[PDB]
Amino acid sequence: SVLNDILSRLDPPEAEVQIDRLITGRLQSLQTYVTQQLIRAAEIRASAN
Amino acid sequence: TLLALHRSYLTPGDSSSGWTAGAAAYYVGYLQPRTFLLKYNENGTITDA
Amino acid sequence: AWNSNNLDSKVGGNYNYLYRLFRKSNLKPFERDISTEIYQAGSTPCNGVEGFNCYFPLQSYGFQPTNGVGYQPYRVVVLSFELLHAPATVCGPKKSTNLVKNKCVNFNFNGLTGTGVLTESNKKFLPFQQFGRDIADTTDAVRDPQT
Amino acid sequence: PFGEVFNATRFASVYAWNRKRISNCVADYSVLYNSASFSTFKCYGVSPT
Amino acid sequence: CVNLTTRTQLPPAYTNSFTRGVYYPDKVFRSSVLHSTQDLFLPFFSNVTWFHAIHVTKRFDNPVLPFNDGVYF
Ligand SMILES: *[C@@H]1O[C@H](CO)[C@@H](O[C@@H]2O[C@H](CO)[C@@H](O)[C@H](O)[C@H]2NC(C)=O)[C@H](O)[C@H]1NC(C)=O
Ligand SMILES: *[C@@H]1O[C@H](CO)[C@@H](O)[C@H](O)[C@H]1NC(C)=O
Ligand SMILES: *[C@@H]1O[C@H](CO)[C@@H](O)[C@H](O)[C@H]1NC(C)=O
Repeated sequence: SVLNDILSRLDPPEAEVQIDRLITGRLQSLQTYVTQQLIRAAEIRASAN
Repeated sequence: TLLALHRSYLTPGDSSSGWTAGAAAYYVGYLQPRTFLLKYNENGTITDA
Repeated sequence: AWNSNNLDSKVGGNYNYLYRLFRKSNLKPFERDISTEIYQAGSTPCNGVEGFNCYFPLQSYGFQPTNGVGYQPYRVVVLSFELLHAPATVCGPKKSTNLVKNKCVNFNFNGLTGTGVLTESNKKFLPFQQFGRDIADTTDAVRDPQT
Repeated sequence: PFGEVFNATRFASVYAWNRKRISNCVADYSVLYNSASFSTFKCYGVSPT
Repeated sequence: CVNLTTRTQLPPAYTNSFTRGVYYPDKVFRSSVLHSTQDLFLPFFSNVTWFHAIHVTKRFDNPVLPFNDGVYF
């Protein structure tokens, strides 16, 4: 899980593959949070109106 | 478990019958995989689970 | 892996190394069985006869000097290790540096890499635990091995 | 003690392989890599360098 | 091997052990937080088998017990 550990214990060529899975997952996690936040924001926006 | 024998002068005086061991006890409980919720104290001890 | 052809070549010949041919079930990972027995197949078990459908547990090698190099014996050593389980005894060649406190720095403590200001902390580490973590499971405290 | 395992009087047969646990020691892994007397040095999960 | 004589044979006596055997699962230390770990532990309120080595008449027993997947003593 730790990004540094992978960087520390793997080759530069080897990091194309391992880091990529981590990055893809994290973007999805971020995407879910942002999407959820907008939906929550709308409810609050409606409440504010 | 290993055992302790309280050998005295009143005993017959041999390895087969000469012993007055007295009170002793132990409990054995088997362990299996389970999920535990652990609460940690401010100091760091596990108060309850 | 490596070759030691010269060491494995004897005038008399070498046959003290044996690999198993047959076994009822697959061997478990990182598990070794040196039991001396003979594999039994189906009916008519040999019961030590080593007769039809019964086999001795292992077969001898054929390492010979005349033997072709391509198929000639290799010396193979497997190095296996696991990390972050506990304090690591087997550190590498790296040389230590003086501790710096309350200044942002790059610190490698026992194979752990992160970046933050380091400051002395009051928390009572019970003698047993090396690390520390916060509510969201991120490293928060460490104990310098020398310090 | 990297040396004892690497240079030794005898190597065990596969049926009963020899396992050695090395602990509380500092070992320079790079020197083994530096020698290059071994045909196969594939390393998995950890960069050799 | 040497032996011992006049032992009393009785059915085992069982007593409840509750909220016992909880132990620190791993090396990390945390404060004011709750973490759930899938580590082998004595299940809470699980029966434990009491044994007696007390003479109080001619009573002395130290029988072998299987250790399977973790034992608590
Ligand atoms: C393991 O065996 C190797 C190969 O024989 C040894 O490497 C040699 O060491 C000697 C003495 O230091 C050197 O003069 C040679 O140049 C090295 N190479 C060879 C091919 O002999 C090594 O010293 C031995 N022991 C270990 C690694 O513990
Ligand atoms: C916990 O820390 C507090 C600090 O006020 C101290 O008073 C108490 O004795 C400590 N208890 C244990 C069990 O360490
Ligand atoms: C308690 O021990 C007895 C032994 O006969 C067993 O039958 C029973 O299942 C156990 N119950 C619990 C709750 O551990």
